[PDB]
Amino acid sequence: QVQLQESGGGLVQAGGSLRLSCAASGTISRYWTMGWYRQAPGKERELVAGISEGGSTNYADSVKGRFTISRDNAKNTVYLQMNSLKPEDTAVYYCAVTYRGPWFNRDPHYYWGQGTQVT
Amino acid sequence: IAYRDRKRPFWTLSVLWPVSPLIGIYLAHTTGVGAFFWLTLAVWYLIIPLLDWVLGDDQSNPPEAVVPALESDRYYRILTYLTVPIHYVVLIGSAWYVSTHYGSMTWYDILGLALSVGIVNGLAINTGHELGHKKTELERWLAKIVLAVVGYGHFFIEHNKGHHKDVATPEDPASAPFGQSIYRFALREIPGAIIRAWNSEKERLGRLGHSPWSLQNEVLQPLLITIPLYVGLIAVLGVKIIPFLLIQIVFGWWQLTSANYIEHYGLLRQKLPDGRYERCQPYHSWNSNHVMSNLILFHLQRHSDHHAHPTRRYQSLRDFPDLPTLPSGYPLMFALSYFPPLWRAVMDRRVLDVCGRDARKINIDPNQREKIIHKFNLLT
Ligand SMILES: CCCCCCCCCCCC
Ligand SMILES: [Fe+3]
Ligand SMILES: [Fe+3]
Repeated sequence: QVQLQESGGGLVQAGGSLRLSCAASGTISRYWTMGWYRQAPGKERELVAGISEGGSTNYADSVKGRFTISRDNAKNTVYLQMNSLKPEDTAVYYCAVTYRGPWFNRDPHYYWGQGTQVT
Repeated sequence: IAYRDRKRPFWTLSVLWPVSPLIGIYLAHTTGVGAFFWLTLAVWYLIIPLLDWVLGDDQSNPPEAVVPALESDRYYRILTYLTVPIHYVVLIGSAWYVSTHYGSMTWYDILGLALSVGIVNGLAINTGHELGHKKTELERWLAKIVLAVVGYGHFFIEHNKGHHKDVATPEDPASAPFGQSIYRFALREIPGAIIRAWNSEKERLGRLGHSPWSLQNEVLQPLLITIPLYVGLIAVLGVKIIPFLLIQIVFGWWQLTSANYIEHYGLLRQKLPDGRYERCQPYHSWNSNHVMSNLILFHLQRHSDHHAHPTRRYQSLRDFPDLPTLPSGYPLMFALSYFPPLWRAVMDRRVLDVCGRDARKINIDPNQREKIIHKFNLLT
């Protein structure tokens, strides 16, 4: 059915890199944008990454330049190879995905999951 | 594990509703009967409560980690910007009706059209309150423009600073004590906001040399729109529409004051030992979750979570079934405010039960304290 499995957690040195990925499945649709959302301690979930069918980044301005998010694999696959680790950003990450219908319809179907607590 | 919406297509009925007096007029002139001006007053009191009960509760509460997702679809905010303009049309067009046809109308119909446009002014304020608690510039100036059409442009400073600092507190003029009529309350309330806002911006600017009567004042900034509006509209249509422009305004202010009444009615925040007051909490605000009434007033019946996080658009506001609960949606509770004794037949007992039966947590009307404690056996 519809769920969002992932991989990529651990503890590394501050000044290193790491790669996130979560591969969903069971898609009968083809319009959406799959994105990351991080939860800093004491912080409401802010947006980290998410890319639209065509491909257009919207990060949060604080991660601009270190994090990159790409696809190019079997369907329901997305990557985020993170780098340049700081101890100021250390959080839990949901991998989030969305959906879409004819503009007239535009019934947004949201789906969520979490894991890979960074450092 | 998904948040498929439920009300998604049906938020454009909010573009519709602000035009109910106008098509009320059209219909009442084409069909040739008379009651059809009194149509908003029936929609709001008699078909939306019935329909409320006919649909049921809501089955949509957003979970926690979808808030950063539901605050990125712009549809939910374009549907408020579009509402700002329609409101001027309703006002101007209605007035031009009464004056273009004074000589075929009775006086019933005048009072009726005035009341209808008054209720729709309630919706202007509920589109100004939703576009003030924002952190952008566009939203703030739009808030002032929309509020100007009823003369309540200082709601900005008042609501934000004051209400959000001292809700549920003896010295907030909007927190209603337990044992007080909406009439004596409206007395103590309407001058409260005005006096307070004036002092507030005065003392802000005073730290500087830019004298009290300045430009940047936000209490005398939308009067630059309400003054021309009325001087023009009136001296153009002739002095004939003065008996109808006052009725609309007073009923607007009544709308706002009834809300504040039933929102935080009777509820009080505890005092920290020998210090100041305690920060707001979830169980100091009444809320409901019926469907169509929420669809009209962008979810405002969910007040506790509003105070829980002011900055959050009306699509992430959660719901809670164990915090205090009203008996019904907002229209019937309005219809019960105006008649105080039954109000006391019902919400007295509810307030005693949910707050805790004791006089250190409830806020008793500081004009009759000894009666209010002596009867309704309480503790001190
Ligand atoms: C169409 C009905 C309009 C009702 C207006 C209610 C205004 C509530 C203001 C709340 C301020 C706290
Ligand atoms: Fe409030
Ligand atoms: Fe508020």
